[PDB]
Amino acid sequence: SPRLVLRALENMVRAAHTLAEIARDNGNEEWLERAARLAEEVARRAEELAREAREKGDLELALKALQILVNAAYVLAEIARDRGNEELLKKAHELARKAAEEAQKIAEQARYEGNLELFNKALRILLEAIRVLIEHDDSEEAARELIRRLEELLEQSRRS
Amino acid sequence: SSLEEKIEELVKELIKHTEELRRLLEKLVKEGSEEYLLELLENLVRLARVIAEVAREQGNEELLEEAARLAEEAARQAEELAREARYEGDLELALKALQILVNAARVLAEIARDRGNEELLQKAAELAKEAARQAEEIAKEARERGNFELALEALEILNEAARVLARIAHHRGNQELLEEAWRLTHRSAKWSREIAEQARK
Amino acid sequence: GSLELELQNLELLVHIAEVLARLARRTGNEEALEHAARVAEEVAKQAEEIAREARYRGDLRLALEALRIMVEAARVLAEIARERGNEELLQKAEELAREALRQVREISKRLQEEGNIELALKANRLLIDALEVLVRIMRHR
Repeated sequence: SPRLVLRALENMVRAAHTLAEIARDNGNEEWLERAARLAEEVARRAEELAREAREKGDLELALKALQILVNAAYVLAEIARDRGNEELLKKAHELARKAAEEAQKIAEQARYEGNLELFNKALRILLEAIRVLIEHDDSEEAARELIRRLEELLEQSRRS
Repeated sequence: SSLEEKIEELVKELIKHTEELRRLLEKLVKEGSEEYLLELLENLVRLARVIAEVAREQGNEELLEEAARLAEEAARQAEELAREARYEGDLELALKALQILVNAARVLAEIARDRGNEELLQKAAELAKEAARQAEEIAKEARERGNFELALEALEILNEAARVLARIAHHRGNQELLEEAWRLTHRSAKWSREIAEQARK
Repeated sequence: GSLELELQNLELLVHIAEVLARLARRTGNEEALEHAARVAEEVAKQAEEIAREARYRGDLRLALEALRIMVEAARVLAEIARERGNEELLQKAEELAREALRQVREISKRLQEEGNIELALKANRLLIDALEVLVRIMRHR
């Protein structure tokens, strides 16, 4: 039951966010690594769920799994920011960019077939993935490219 | 000042409007029910959150106490409806009442953090602990009965209650509570992964 | 639903504008920031027209969903104006939130008179959320 896996992954990424808060509040470092481990596991499971859904044709399910992937990248990015770990932050950015790339493919098919309901859902995932890359970006070169992507996202939604 | 007086007048109007809806639902028990009572309690918790946020900036002690009393009554009712729903075999409705219980306990712990009140803080922890104990009981019951969707819904409430119990442990001086909230969060994630693995096979 | 799909696109539009305005202001792109401000303003205007059209039809559920988008567009508009010290845009956002609050109050009273409790609960929830937005708008001025 993909719907059961979806719901279980939502609980898992929410627990990983809570585990990171409890670890950061207590200042426990081994606890924080245990929270980042769970967020990474959710990202792996969410990508595999979205890929299997995309390979089967259930694109609404794939988009919901990509939202979990984005949320897992958000938890990993916050852990990287609080710990000042650039290697983890790049991995968190790569997960969000992957979620954006998968949502872009779904968005194009929905636009091609005139499926505006699915098209709006895929553009929403695209925006959520960009927010992760924007969250504490402060890389002015990347902010210019993200502005262009947001402007193109504006015209894609307004043209539909 | 006068802007604060306008904000207090707006919040007082929303209170009177919401109390009118409460009066309307109260007069609807004369002919009959459950799902719309829980939704009204959810609105009361949301209203209490907005009231306390307004009172915190204006230094309004009377409005802050009115927000707390509104959250305790919502928590009292939600705990009663959850107990009746379990008695009547409506576990879906019981979990919906437990979520209101956690939400009311969150705003009550925040008021107890903004306004120094040890009795209100221990009250908020007792609510969240009761909701966590029931959510885990319901999760084990639904898991044993093969109701994985209901079990997953209970494990989300379990994590929400443990998330509140942990913030209380960091705000106050308790360290053992931060360990118990950590075990409940691990249990929510562990049992959820098991359900995910069973749903793949 | 045509209008329901229109409301879905408007909510996405104002959320793109919120993120764009946040980033454009951080890098000093006045054109992208002004563009995001115009879109958030147009979304609030289009959401109000859909709410009024839904109120004409008697579709109060659709009207409440349109007014929810109106409140969200007013919140996004007010945050842009606060970051810029733009008094005119902040007053435009406050008047949009005030207008949405008034329409939700009128709909909530009509639903309570009709005994429509399900929709009255949704209207009361939006009434609480709309006042939180309005109060926040009045406070960062």
